[PDB]
Amino acid sequence: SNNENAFYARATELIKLANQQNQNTEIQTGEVSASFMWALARYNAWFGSTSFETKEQMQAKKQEMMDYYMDRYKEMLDANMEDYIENFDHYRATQK
Amino acid sequence: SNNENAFYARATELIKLANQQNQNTEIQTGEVSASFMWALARYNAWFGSTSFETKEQMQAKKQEMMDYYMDRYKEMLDANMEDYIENFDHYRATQK
Repeated sequence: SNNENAFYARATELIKLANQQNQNTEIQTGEVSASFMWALARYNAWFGSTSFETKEQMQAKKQEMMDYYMDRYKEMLDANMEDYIENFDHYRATQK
Repeated sequence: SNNENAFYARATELIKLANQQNQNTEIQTGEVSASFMWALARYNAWFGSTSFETKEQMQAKKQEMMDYYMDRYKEMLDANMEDYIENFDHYRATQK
């Protein structure tokens, strides 16, 4: 209905919080994005604690578990790039 | 006061939203982190529009602006890894 197969509705509330922080006039739009950035950096690293049993074997996997933290929202990120990229001419055509 | 140099007091509200969705007992903590993942992807792709002048050049920079998304919350992510890692000897001791 509102979401097809993905958690669109829920993840949308995550961004909804960011909207409130960006409502401040003297704040940079880049401050809120970076806040979401740092927030994911903490929230997503939480799963390191379930990679291995000992911190010894866990620590060696830091780079391996993080390979799917950097890269793994990137294809979905690019999927939102085109919305502005291939539509540039359209938006460029609506500005008068 | 609630943050030193970084937007700790702000980014924590972003995670705070995740806390509400994490209140759903039948859901895994991972379905919330994944939402934050997809959410950040959409939010970061916004900056693509202010990267270049034409979509021709802009589109060719997508992977370059999408180098500093993935590979940039990286260092701040591992910064959280070490925290839990070094304190494994601590957490393992406080729990049974």
